[PDB]
Amino acid sequence: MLDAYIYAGLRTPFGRHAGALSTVRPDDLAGLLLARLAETSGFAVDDLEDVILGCTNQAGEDSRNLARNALLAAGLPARLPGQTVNRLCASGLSAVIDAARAISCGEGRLYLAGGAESMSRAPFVMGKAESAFSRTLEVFDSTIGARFANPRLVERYGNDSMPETGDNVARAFGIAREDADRFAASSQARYQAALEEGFFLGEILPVEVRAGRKGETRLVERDEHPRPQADLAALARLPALFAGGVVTAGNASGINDGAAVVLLGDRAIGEREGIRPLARILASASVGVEPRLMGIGPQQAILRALQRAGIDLDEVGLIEINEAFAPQVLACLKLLGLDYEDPRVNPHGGAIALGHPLGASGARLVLTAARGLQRIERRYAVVSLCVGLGQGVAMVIERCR
Amino acid sequence: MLDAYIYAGLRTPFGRHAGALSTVRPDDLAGLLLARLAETSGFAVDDLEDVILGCTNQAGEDSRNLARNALLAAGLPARLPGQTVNRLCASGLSAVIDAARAISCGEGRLYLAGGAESMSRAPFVMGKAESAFSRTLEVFDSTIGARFANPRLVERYGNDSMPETGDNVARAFGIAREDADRFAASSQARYQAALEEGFFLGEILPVEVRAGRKGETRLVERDEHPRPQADLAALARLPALFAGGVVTAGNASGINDGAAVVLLGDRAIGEREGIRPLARILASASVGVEPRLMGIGPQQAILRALQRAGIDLDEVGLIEINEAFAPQVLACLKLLGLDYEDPRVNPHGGAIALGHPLGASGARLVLTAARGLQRIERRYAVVSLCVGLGQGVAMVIERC
Amino acid sequence: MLDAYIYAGLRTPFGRHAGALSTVRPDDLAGLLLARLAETSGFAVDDLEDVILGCTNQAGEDSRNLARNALLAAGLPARLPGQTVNRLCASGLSAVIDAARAISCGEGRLYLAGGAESMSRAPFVMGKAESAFSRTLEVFDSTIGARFANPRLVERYGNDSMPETGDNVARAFGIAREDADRFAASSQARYQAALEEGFFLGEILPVEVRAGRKGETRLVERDEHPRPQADLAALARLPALFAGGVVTAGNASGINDGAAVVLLGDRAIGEREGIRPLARILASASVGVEPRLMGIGPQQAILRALQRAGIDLDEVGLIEINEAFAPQVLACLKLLGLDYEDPRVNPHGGAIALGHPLGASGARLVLTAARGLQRIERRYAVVSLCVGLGQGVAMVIERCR
Amino acid sequence: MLDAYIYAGLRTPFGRHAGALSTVRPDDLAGLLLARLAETSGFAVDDLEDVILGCTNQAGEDSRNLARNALLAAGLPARLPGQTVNRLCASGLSAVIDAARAISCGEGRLYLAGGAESMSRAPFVMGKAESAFSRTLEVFDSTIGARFANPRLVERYGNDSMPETGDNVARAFGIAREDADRFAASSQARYQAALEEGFFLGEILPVEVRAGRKGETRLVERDEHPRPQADLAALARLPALFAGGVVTAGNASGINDGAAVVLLGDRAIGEREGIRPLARILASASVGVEPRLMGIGPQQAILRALQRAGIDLDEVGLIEINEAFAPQVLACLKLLGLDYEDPRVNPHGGAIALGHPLGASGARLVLTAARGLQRIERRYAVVSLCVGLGQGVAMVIERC
Repeated sequence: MLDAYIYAGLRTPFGRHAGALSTVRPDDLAGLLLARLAETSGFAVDDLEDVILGCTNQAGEDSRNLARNALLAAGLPARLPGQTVNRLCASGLSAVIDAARAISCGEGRLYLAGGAESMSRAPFVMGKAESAFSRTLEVFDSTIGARFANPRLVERYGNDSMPETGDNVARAFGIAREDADRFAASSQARYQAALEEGFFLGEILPVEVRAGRKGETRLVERDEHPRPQADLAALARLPALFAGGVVTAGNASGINDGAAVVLLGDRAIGEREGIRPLARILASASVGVEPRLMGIGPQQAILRALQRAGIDLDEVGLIEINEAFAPQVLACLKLLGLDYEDPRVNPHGGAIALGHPLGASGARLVLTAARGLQRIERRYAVVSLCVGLGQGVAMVIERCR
Repeated sequence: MLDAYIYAGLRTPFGRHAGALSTVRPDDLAGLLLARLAETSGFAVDDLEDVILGCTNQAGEDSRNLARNALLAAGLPARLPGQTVNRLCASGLSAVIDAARAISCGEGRLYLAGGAESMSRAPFVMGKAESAFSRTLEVFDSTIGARFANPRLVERYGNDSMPETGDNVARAFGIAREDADRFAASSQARYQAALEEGFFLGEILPVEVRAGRKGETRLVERDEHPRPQADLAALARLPALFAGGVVTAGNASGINDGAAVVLLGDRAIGEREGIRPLARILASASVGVEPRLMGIGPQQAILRALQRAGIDLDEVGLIEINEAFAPQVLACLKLLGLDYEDPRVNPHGGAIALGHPLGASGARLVLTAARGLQRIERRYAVVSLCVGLGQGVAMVIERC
Repeated sequence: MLDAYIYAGLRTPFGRHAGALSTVRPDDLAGLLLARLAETSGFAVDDLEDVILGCTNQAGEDSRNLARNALLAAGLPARLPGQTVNRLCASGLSAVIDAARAISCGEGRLYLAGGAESMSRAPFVMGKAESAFSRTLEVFDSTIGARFANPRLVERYGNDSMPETGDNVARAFGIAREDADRFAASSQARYQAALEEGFFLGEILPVEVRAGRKGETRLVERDEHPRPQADLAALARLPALFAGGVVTAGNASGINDGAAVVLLGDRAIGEREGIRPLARILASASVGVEPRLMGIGPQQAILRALQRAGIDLDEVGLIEINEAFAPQVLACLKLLGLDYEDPRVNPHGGAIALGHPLGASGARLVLTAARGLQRIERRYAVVSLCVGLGQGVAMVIERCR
Repeated sequence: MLDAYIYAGLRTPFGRHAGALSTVRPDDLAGLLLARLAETSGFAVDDLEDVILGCTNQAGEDSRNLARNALLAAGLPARLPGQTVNRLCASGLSAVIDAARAISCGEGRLYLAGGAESMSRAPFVMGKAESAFSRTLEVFDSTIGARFANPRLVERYGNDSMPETGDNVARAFGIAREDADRFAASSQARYQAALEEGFFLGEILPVEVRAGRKGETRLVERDEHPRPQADLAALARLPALFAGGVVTAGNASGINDGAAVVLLGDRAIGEREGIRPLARILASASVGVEPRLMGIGPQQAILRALQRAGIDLDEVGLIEINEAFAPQVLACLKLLGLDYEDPRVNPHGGAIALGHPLGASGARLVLTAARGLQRIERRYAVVSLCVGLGQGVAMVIERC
């Protein structure tokens, strides 16, 4: 059993591509959360062992170890080391898992862990010449998609884009467009209800951005990706992304900017400081699957995590499965034997509404599950993301109070 | 106490910039090692839990999670996950530490962990437009050096390049140019001695590369960066890279291509299959320091790891401190109260001779310390690297 | 004596950098003028010999021979050849000069000639690798300035930017900041008066641009660079561009998009069609000067052109000297023995007001001088531009009617 | 009748892509020729009126008015102006035509005119962002081919590459693959014959280039693109670049580096200095054609220039039609009523052997026709090039 406790966390609002957070460097966006948690946790900054951040890109302002650039820029001590982790879409969850394992081994009492991604500010990348005056230029957008693909990998596994893998899972496990759109509508609706109830109040750190003009600042307080007008009716109208396909711009997540960080520690440091944790990390699991069906990653990761945690799915009160594509979430739910509309599933909305800043999303799921656990009868939550090139990562947590 | 065993490992030869491995994609470099260990460890490939690779770049062919792309391209099974780790210069050691912690927690019985870099094949990176028809273009070489530097970081901590941090450390801890150049001489001489004694034979997997003559292949068996001719007299003749400085092209490591991977597991999986481990991982420590003095990271890293392993520096038989710059190694040695010439230190040579493919180096120090330990009496080794922006990482291992 | 006649011409409005014309390809912007002149001149399109356009860039949408891409895209016949000319800032005048020389030799009866530049849409340029896996990248903005400079040229001649050459000429020929700003104010004022009198009516072809939204078009009717609020008082406040310098953002021209084309022919084709020309081209001259003093280029080009034309400066009723920097215009005027406020000089405004789309400006000066000649007593106009790296080009014309 | 004289001229050897001249900047290539002619013509450098250079690219070191940068860098005086001209493939011939017209008008007595290209050193070009954080990046090789193509042009005229226009012409005018390959064989054989007879001796200025061995220089004296081994049997064995097509890597010119410049003046400046001209320029003609069939541009260009020169094709002793693709030359020959094997046509070899540095080629045809005319009885030569996007340019010259 892992033995690490979630004491606190914060996230930025998630911005649209070229949106509300497009002017903020990914190291500054992570730095804001790291600075605010250091200042307000109750713990001594000198008890901090390490900062671990997920980031799927690392070509840009997020290069040369985002975690350490971010903690220095935010004014945390030079004595505090950091490390950046990449497991694509599961990066923010894998950083928390790595901190939880360190803690459970007795190597540090207190870690900051999460993820950050500026998909707006992701650079163009250009291959070096293989010979003098070479005429071949490979130029890629690092925002998203395959770049410099290995021909040996492509020959074994194909070149399906992430949306195409959603259509694959829809075909493989028999998920209809109607069910996908019904799930997409309920993600938007569940976000809107949670927002109205005040669910996000203590979860979001608003971000001051340049408002243009000169000297003018604006406060970003709110998630920018949600489309409350996207009801079933509007989603049913949208074209497929591909011919004979089920995935649309409406039942898929989007490209986004955002950061999310949690503070983890052993039980003893909280006992010594008189600070109560939100939740205990019990177990994690990582699995590989066929790249073309990457979206069913979570089914096997969830079963292995529950088995390591010694609990049954019926003891779980709250399920965060990242909503990359509505059809891959429904496919996971089907394979786990759950109804498409199970009320435990992303009960405050998911990525269809909130967006998917790759490195940050798994860390948002950790924080939102720990917070959501405080409002329900059952003790356990599972958090899970599918991963590009076919992986699943899952983590089980338990409410403390 | 960590509870992970090193069972096996292999590294490529380390190539010079645009050198013997410049044609090999970094995922393929890593993949060659993943495949050969999968095929020859004596463990079932199905017990492998995860592949953890250090990589400082991740902008190019090493992008989008090198670990997973490398294991798929090498033909390991699709069921096997992977993740990539970046702690700059300590990346390959941090990958092994994370796999060791995973194992120590009971989360999988068997991990492949190491690092890879193609500093040859690192791409150019170019900022997005911050406005329509912007005339601002920020273009950088991802090979090495600060790119898209943060203004708030530069204001608090400066913009010193890594060689300058070497001079800063030399100045701060009083390390003569002569002592630096002797250390650099010893590293070249120690590499050449170990090479002729056959020390590297089962450490290196040779790599088959195109020679370019419409079908012609060449086998790279040997580290390309060593300079046997570099004796104390030759090194004293070279100029400092910066005025008032003690750091030269000759007492500094280089820019390099290469990969290194180890197989770690729990005790029980070795016992069940009748395979003995080389060494046990006992402890690790990561510390931050002033970025300006990043070179002395190892000192506190080494002391914390020894205190966590419950041993004295006197019980150590083998010390692998990465040779980013001769003067930062000597400063770390002075800070720990060791002679500049202590024969436990980089006894088979170091990065001055072998080179520094950043992601791969820490994984190389794990492998070579685990191998080196088999040959000596004292049963403990320390492995440590300084890290750009001011970190030290150290690991303690015990011969089985 | 040259023997070529200006029958017609048109220009686009000149747009600011990322301004009113930033969405229009330079080949389309030239194509609009070439199409409108073909359709409205009175001449048969089949009598057209050739299209000659100035363009200082040719790396972008203006690459691979702008003139021929432009005439094809505008729907002129495949039978009509074209050629693109580059003499930096004098490119649009040099294209007219080359057409005038062809005509005067009897090689074609009718030419379209001018220039075009999209400084907005100018690409980034990146050097090929000199060796496999080379780490040196030379990346340049082709909008403006030195790119891939020759070290042998830089060692003989220095690396002074164009604004710095203005400060050089100000120092060399004793032009005060006060006189520069007085000239800049009167360029803005003379533009504003000409606009109010209707001077530009028959000179400008308005351009339909995408207005954003979707389906929305807007008509660009007016020059976008003029600053009528720039009076002496406002210009006196502005900082120098360089320390101890005289050139400012206000007494220098700017970066601009625009095209300008004239229709030239022999006298006989106009006699046969019953179409009267505006003016006769008499002579041109090209000179080189020291790169660092490039702005006095026009003094010697003007004297040689007047000498070839067999006229005296006192017979000239109209002088267009391109206003690259107010101090280089004043330096030319001083060297020619003219007052700074000579009323013949750019009497409808110059580039300080109108902007400087490099390839187009010399062709605007040809068209605006031919049109301006129709409103004055004296028969002759001289048109002249200074050129980057130290050249002067001048042309003398004579009113026909 | 034009009234300009060709007094002198020189060209570099033409290099292969990444070949013998790939280290020479195009301004330096042009500058070497400008300087040697300035120093050895026997004319005063002070009577030179202007330098006119053809260049199809102008994105790179050839940017910002190659003529002026080349003459300053070569040490010609700052008083000497220059301009660059682009009519794609006819650029170098169009530069000479424009200088000839200038002279014919009485605007200067003496011009340097030609062309230069470094297709080796042509840069990559990259579109500006059309919106903040745009994900659209258009990147092209300026070496050759359509870049930032206009949608309205593609809709009316298609997107056929130059080799495809060769196939289109072959198909349209019925040119066999066999005839194409024989022409390509004759060009290689005719180049090798002229080389061994010493025809190129005073045409080529050798170029000194770095060999790369810390100070080592090599003299390039010889055209690098010729393939003497390419006989009719070898050429018939190669595949078409496109299905149904007759165009191969062997009956098409290549991608190349090189420069060519001539000295033109009026009659009186020769008479005043006692220097005889090689030839008089009599006339030129530029025509447009369908872009799809750009290869047959020369036909009408040649007929209009002959009519302007007042001569019959029967009075011509020498015909330089640029060999972009064997089949477009043969189509032009059929359209003019000439045998495929007429010995007046590219008698010393053509672009199939010599290569096609686009800007330089037309300037090379002027120089080689002016030199070739000295050796033969008929006193007229025609020079012509087809042009991408559908143009033909031709010039008629007379031996003095």
